[PDB]
Amino acid sequence: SDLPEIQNGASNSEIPYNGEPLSWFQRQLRGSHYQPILRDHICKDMSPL
Amino acid sequence: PKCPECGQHLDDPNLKYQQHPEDAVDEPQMLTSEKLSYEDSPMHRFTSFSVYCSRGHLCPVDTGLIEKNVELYFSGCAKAIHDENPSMEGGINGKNLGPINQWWLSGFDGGEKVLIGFSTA
Ligand SMILES: [Zn+2]
Repeated sequence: SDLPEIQNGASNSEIPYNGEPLSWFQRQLRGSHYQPILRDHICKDMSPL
Repeated sequence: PKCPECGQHLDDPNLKYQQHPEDAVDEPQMLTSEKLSYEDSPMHRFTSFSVYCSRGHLCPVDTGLIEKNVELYFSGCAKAIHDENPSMEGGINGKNLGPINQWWLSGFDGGEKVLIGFSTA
């Protein structure tokens, strides 16, 4: 639920989080500290159809 | 019209002058800040930095002006070594931070950790 909005065919590997962790679970996988880069929030470029 | 300190031209249309922040305390003062917690020299992060000549011209570093004996000074928000945040949040502001001795680099082996670092007395 925390991850910033992306659009079909997103290719930028490193991007800012733009927001804090929302769920417990999120807090746990991001670490009890700050980290700027969000890595691999990239999704497939699906056919226009 | 040329700067007698950095050489830059005055009709150069990229040329810019330095704008301090208020807080802006000089180097020794800021260093004695609690926002900061194997060298006999402190080691801090530093954000929103600017480099300039005595006359206040923004200046590159790679151009070897430090090596031609030219005093370059800097300013921004010093942060706590562990502090990952590049916003000016948990930082104290410095100004005319002592003439730059050396400038260095590191990160040429492992990951993309090419960190640029300034050295002061
Ligand atoms: Zn100058």
